[PDB]
Amino acid sequence: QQFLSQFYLNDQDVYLTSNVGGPIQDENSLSAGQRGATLLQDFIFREKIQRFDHERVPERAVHARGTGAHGTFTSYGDWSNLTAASFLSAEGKETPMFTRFSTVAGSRGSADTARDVHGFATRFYTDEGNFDIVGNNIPVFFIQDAILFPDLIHAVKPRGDNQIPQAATAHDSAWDFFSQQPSVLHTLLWAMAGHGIPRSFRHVNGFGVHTFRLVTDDGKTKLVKFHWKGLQGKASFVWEEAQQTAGKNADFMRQDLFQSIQAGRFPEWELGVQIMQEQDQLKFGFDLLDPTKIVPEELVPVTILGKMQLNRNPMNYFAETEQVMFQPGHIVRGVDFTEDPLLQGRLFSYLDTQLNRHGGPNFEQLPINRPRAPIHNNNRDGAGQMFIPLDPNAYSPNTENKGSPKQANETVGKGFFTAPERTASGKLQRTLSTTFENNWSQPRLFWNSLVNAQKEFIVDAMRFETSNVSSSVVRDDVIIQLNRISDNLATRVASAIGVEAPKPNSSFYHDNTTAHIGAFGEKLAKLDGLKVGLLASVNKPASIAQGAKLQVALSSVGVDVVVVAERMANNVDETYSASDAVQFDAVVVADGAEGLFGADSFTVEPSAGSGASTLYPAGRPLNILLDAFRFGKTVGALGSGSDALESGQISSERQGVYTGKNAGDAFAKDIKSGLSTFKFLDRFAVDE
Amino acid sequence: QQFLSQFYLNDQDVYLTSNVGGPIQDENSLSAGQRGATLLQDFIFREKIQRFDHERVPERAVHARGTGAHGTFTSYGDWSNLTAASFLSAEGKETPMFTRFSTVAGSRGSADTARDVHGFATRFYTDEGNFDIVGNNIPVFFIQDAILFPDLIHAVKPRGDNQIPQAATAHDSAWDFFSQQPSVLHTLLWAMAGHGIPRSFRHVNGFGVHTFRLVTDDGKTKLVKFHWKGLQGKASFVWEEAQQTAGKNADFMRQDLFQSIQAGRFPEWELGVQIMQEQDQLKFGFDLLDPTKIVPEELVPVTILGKMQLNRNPMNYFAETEQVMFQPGHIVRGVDFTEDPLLQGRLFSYLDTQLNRHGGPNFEQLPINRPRAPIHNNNRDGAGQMFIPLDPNAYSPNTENKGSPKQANETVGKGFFTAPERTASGKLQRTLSTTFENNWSQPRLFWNSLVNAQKEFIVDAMRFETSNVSSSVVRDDVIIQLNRISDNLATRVASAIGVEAPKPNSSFYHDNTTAHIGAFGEKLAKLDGLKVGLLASVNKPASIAQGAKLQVALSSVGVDVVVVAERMANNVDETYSASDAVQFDAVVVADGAEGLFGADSFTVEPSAGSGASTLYPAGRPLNILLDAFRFGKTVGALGSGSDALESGQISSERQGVYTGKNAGDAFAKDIKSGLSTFKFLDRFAVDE
Amino acid sequence: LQGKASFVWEEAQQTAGKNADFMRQDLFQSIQAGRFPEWELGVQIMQEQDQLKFGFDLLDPTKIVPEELVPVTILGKMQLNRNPMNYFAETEQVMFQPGHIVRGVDFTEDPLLQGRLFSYLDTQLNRHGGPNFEQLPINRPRAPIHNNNRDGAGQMFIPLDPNAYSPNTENKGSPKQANETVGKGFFTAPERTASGKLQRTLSTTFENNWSQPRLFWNSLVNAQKEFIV
Ligand code: HDD
Ligand code: HDD
Ligand SMILES: *[C@@H]1O[C@H](CO[C@@H]2O[C@H](CO)[C@@H](O)[C@H](O)[C@H]2NC(C)=O)[C@@H](O)[C@H](O)[C@H]1NC(C)=O
Ligand SMILES: *[C@@H]1O[C@H](CO)[C@@H](O)[C@H](O)[C@H]1NC(C)=O
Ligand SMILES: *[C@@H]1O[C@H](CO)[C@@H](O)[C@H](O)[C@H]1NC(C)=O
Ligand SMILES: *[C@@H]1O[C@H](CO)[C@@H](O)[C@H](O)[C@H]1NC(C)=O
Ligand SMILES: *[C@@H]1O[C@H](CO)[C@@H](O)[C@H](O)[C@H]1NC(C)=O
Ligand SMILES: *[C@@H]1O[C@H](CO)[C@@H](O)[C@H](O)[C@H]1NC(C)=O
Ligand SMILES: *[C@@H]1O[C@H](CO)[C@@H](O)[C@H](O)[C@H]1NC(C)=O
Ligand SMILES: [Ca+2]
Ligand SMILES: [Ca+2]
Ligand SMILES: [Ca+2]
Ligand SMILES: [Ca+2]
Ligand SMILES: [Ca+2]
Ligand SMILES: [Ca+2]
Ligand SMILES: [Ca+2]
Ligand SMILES: [O]
Ligand SMILES: [O]
Repeated sequence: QQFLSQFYLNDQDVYLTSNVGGPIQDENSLSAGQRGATLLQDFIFREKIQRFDHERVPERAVHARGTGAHGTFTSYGDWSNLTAASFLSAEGKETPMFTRFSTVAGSRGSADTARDVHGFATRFYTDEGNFDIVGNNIPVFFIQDAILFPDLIHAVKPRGDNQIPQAATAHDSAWDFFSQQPSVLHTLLWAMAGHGIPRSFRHVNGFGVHTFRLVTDDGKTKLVKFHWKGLQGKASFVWEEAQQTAGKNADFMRQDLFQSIQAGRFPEWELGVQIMQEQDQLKFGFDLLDPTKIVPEELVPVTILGKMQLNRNPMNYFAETEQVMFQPGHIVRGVDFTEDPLLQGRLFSYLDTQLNRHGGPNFEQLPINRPRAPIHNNNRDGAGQMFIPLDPNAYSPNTENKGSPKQANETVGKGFFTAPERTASGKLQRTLSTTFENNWSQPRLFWNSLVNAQKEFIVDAMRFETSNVSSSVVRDDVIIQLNRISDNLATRVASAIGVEAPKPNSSFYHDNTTAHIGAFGEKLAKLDGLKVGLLASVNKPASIAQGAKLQVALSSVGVDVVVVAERMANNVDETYSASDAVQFDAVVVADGAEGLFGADSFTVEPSAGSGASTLYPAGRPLNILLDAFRFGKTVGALGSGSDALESGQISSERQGVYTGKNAGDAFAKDIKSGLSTFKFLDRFAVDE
Repeated sequence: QQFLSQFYLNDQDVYLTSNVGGPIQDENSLSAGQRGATLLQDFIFREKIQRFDHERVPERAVHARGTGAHGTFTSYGDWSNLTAASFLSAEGKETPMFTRFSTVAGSRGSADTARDVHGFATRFYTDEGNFDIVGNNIPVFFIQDAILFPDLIHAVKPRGDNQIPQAATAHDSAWDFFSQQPSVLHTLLWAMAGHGIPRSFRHVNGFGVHTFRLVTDDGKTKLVKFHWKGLQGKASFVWEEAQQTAGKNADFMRQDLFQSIQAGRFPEWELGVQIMQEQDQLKFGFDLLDPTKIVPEELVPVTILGKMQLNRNPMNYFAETEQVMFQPGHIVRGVDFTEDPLLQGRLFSYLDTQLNRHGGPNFEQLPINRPRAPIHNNNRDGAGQMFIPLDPNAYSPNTENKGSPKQANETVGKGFFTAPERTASGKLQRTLSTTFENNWSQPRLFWNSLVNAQKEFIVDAMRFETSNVSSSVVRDDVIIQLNRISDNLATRVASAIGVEAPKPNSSFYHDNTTAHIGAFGEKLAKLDGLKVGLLASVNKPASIAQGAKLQVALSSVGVDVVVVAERMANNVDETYSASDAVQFDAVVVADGAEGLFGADSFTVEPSAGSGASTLYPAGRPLNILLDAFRFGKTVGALGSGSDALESGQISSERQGVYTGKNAGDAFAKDIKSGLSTFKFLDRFAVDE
Repeated sequence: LQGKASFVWEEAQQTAGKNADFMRQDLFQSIQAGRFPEWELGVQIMQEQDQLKFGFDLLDPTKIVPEELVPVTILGKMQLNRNPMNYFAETEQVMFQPGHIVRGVDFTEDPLLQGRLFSYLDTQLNRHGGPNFEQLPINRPRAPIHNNNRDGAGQMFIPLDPNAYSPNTENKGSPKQANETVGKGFFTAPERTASGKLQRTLSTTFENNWSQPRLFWNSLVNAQKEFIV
């Protein structure tokens, strides 16, 4: 924090000043008499309002909705026989980082829990330059050439005439594009499985997507896939829960991250690479240059390089998070590109687009973008030039500055260099590689590898989405494409949307799998930051007292208990009015609160004699319990709190429903078991 | 449409071209061989991606989230004895209009149904210049001096460190500001009543807020308040239903307006003025220069001037709606300003801020900002200069261009003029007028004038919001200020939030009222665009058939029937999966569908033997009915469909619950009666 | 078609002091007087196989092709005949690009040309302050525009197609792809190839920096040699 603290403005106990250090007041405009017109000579007014009028900058063209944190990387080894990268040069070597997570399609201010691909962008402030791995939470992307990006994004984003719908693929154009461009199918399945609706940014993995090169000082290369393996564990929602979260808390995932860091529950990921040889580009049966293809870990294991920990929130979101400007072109000696046509064109885009955002060329001079390494070059001027170059002779080769700055390359000065054995051959052409043409086998691989419930979640997502596609031509074209993945998938979706069941096409059908590829099916590794909503009553103080007791039994695993009651009495954390099932990973009815959960509570007429509360909507306590159950959450009840389960027609005989005598260790153990499972999949119907 | 049509690009059945008219292809980057690197000389790639990279412009600093429509104004009179404004010069005189509706705090992707003040910005493209009345759906504003705008907005918008929470006042800073700056209280009560959460942009009124001057050709003035009196009727949600809508359809109100216009259901408002004398500024017990004060209609009635109808959607949202740049400084001869310090400073802000949005000075040259009147002046150059001035001598006074362009003033050329009897007097000063100091009497007026349910809505909003305020000091400060409005209001709110019940402070208490000031309590004037969701089943074809029958009996009042079923069969409009109570103004169970509404349906275990549907979440049909009921909506059932009411513990004896033998006229009449009432207020508990 | 004419240095200096606008004024006045200056467009036509045969590299922008080796074939004539109405709007804002290319012309691997292509698209963002510089009157084409590019500050058009992507069915597959065989599309000369290791190097074919300067020097009348000295 040494570096960024030089730019901090501390406004504790100080007098107000203009931006040029003149002390001022700023609460009344200068007027001609008490009730007079405002004077033009009021510079205090105009400077204040001019700053205000110009606060905004263009949102990012994609990934506009996102959230950042500072952290650190630790290398596990001296990787010099693999890469010349300085940040990987020794066991225990540490490098600062900044990471931003995001959705893709929605604008600023859109819901965190929209269904989408998620950005997972990681900057290493290395001692040999900034290195960015600008990744996502899904290892494959929709399209195979960067020139198609505007097509994909215009189709996914809102209609051009009326700008509907926000942050959603559930409209004709998106599905038109997906069916017209079947390369999209692999990412589409990932996003419509649990990966499109994660519980938090701490409960996803990251991926660089593209094949990159690692290169040693002597020019030897390997091809790699970059991975960020999360140490908390994958966790995802079901769609109806993600929708409800969008309505109750648009900031749900950004808030989770912020709070977890404030609580000292620092999320971690291991940096890994699947290490391959130059000769492996086509040998696996798909092209390593094709960003729609994964390398299954059965074919190439993930070699772990080191660990990222996120551990400090920004001081000012705009200055740090909004203004961070990631680029795949932020590359360092020891890494190089490949001819993946999607990567190739990204390189252009991310340098250009910062001109839009920053409004000029000196965006690398913003504190969050600056390197932690010296800058010496002949670049000059531009709007917003914050440095003062001492060299008046800004050219090479010079004698007037004694030949400095000096050229750095592979042999001197630790320069960047292109892997020296890379070659080009062939006619200059605008063509789609024939090696890129199997759009369906890997989608099928993914589909085969999912637990039954998560197959169902894909079907139900596609049914929801395509039922909102007005065009019969598009609906039919979607089914025809899905059928090339799996006749089962296609048939199951078709039945909701008025499309004839398709005949099988066996061209790409196969039964191979890859392990643990879905969002569902594994227990969490860490329970840190999960929440238990304890539904209590101010009329039974002992019910509220159970919060602290339960908390003592859950603190050692980083789980918080939130006491919910009718009003803010002592030791109450939230009111029923302010609460919703989507706030809580588990919901527990406290002993003595059961009287709030009557089955008639949704519809009883709130006459003056009725006893109906004005402190919350009719039925709210029972709505929270029922929504928690239906969404698949851990549900519990203490003592006579179990009567509330009976009112809700929830049997403790069901999986993920727990009762206990009191809030001690025995019950906490069972709630921990529930939270580790995270979602109880037997509450979802599956096609037969 | 003739004017804007000159800028249309029709892309039906044509070849792709670059932006300089060279035919192109745009689907494959140019590569060095089939699997080669992308070439720099690929200008097609770069022009496409550069346009993409630079698509975004800064969102509006406030009112970022909004929706536009074209329309027309028709004057009802020759108003020349009141104002010289040309658009008001004759009975029948038509002027084109563009109107944008918005929230205030949220960024451009935030939910339509956030609770907020709403913008209501109307441009008249008059034959003597663009005239903009940049208003809101609430007649009073939070603050009394424009210099305070960054304070108000920084407090309401997300926290500076983490940018939480989106589009919400339910956080410490906002309530800190409201309690520290009690001028805020009038608008706060309006926004926490129904006016904060309207059903649609068609179901609100508009207000200019400030007092303005109307001025005749001979310099005579009146003071006025501008009104837009809606002809559909006020209609608003309850908080829980606004939240649910945010989660299910972030575009709900934008969609409503687009659809209503495409249906020919054109919304209308009458422009009106409260006409006052110069000598009335301090006569009524408050200052007409104070924008936190209404003029009750009992004191000065609204004189109706003419009518706005909105009747055409944009062709391209970005080009038209996103780029429209309103300004109160877009004033015409016949109107003038007052010394309201809020208005005074607005004039500076809206000219300045377009520089940010447009990135240069020529924003009035965008098609949507152009006038429909001649432009002739000596302004020159600037980035993005779209015109070519023929006069090379761009100064006055000139002889080299024969004294042209010629000065226009009161007596020649129909120039703008400041009302000539306006004066200034007094010492130059930065002070708050003593006439502005009663922050509490008018909030009490507003409070007194509400039906009991809407008082409860204000209480319940403030309890929800302030329960989210962490600071005890802030909570107490809020209660102190509320208590100066009404001890009842303050006491009712305090009891939810752990603040001691305040003792009365009666300085500003009174019993006066003003009529029909809330959002609740009157029947709707028109039912256009309201929706009845008919919950049917594909397994009972006759249930689906009731849709068309009911539709026939409701078409004449502009109400649509939407048939909901399990899957998209013939005559089904939506699936259950895709549906929610919040989509429908009334919900009706079709005869034959009752089997879907079992009371065990939320929690039944969906095993192979259970017959649980995979086509929708467990309990969805009953959830839609129960939500509709709890939210206050018209609910009904046809035939045996009434069994579903029983399952949901909904009695037909309750108000706004209707049973019918069949889908004929009698039942249609009951549904129209329910829609007219709109919300059944007896379903909400009230304090005692 | 007027003829080469030049100053001596001391005369050019004196002109800078007396009339900074001397050449701009000459052009403006000549056009106002109806004395329209003309140039003939010509090409030295060579074969693909001629890149190195002349003893210097055709990709090297420091080398001329002497007209003794390859004559100038005259294609047509330019006449300049109308001054701007507003200098800022027309002259200051004109934004030239070598990337403004049409079917029937293509690039070569001259490393100076290659990078120019990037620069002239980028730099207009600085000048115009946004992406829609081709919409300025002086930059607009006299030919239809139909594409899926959208938005950006200063968007002067209103696209009617709400489905701005390919491939689409929602707009019936339009705008349609144009290439060598359909729609008169631009196309890269199809026999061009690449070969070799990716590298940052100076071609050895570019290394004679002095023979052509000497050719030029030898070809001057004595006075003009003196003027160089
Ligand atoms: C050629 C266009 C293009 C293509 C094909 C991609 N992107 Fe992209 N992306 C951009 C063009 C772009 C951009 C327009 O340049 C953005 C918007 C803001 C920015 O700085 O770059 C960006 C932002 C952006 C961000 C947000 C960084 C942040 O948090 O500020 C992430 C995580 C990604 N992208 C990730 C990817 C992934 C993993 C891709 C495929 C493997 C991908 N993008 C393809
Ligand atoms: C001195 C600052 C200031 C103050 C006190 C206000 N405004 Fe404002 N307003 C702006 C500064 C501003 C702005 C920053 O200039 C905006 C942002 C975008 C724009 O064009 O103007 C704007 C936008 C804006 C819009 C959106 C117009 C559109 O749809 O594009 C509306 C409807 C209003 N304002 C309405 C009001 C009302 C009724 C006010 C009080 C009576 C008010 N504003 C006070
Ligand atoms: C409005 O404009 C006219 C401008 O008329 C000029 O006035 C001066 C003094 O009479 C005279 O020297 C010019 O020749 C006049 N005519 C023109 C075309 O310039 C003023 O005369 C009015 O007084 C102005 N003021 C008002 C209140 O309209
Ligand atoms: C690199 O390889 C050589 C030969 O295998 C070996 O001696 C050395 O230990 C390796 N270096 C590192 C840092 O592991
Ligand atoms: C690298 O640069 C050095 C120093 O400028 C230069 O002399 C050397 O020849 C270069 N080597 C390579 C690999 O180009
Ligand atoms: C699995 O993949 C291998 C790898 O190509 C392939 O040869 C084999 O046929 C596949 N087996 C199944 C069950 O699809
Ligand atoms: C305006 O006023 C005069 C006098 O009252 C009268 O002659 C005339 O009717 C009025 N004109 C209009 C436009 O109403
Ligand atoms: C209330 O209204 C009455 C009108 O009968 C008026 O005389 C009085 O001044 C008003 N009082 C307040 C406090 O607003
Ligand atoms: C040119 O495009 C046409 C029409 O899209 C396409 O069908 C044809 O195959 C293309 N030919 C070439 C040369 O790529
Ligand atoms: Ca290719
Ligand atoms: Ca159990
Ligand atoms: Ca004042
Ligand atoms: Ca619900
Ligand atoms: Ca009834
Ligand atoms: Ca700019
Ligand atoms: Ca070279
Ligand atoms: O992206
Ligand atoms: O505003």
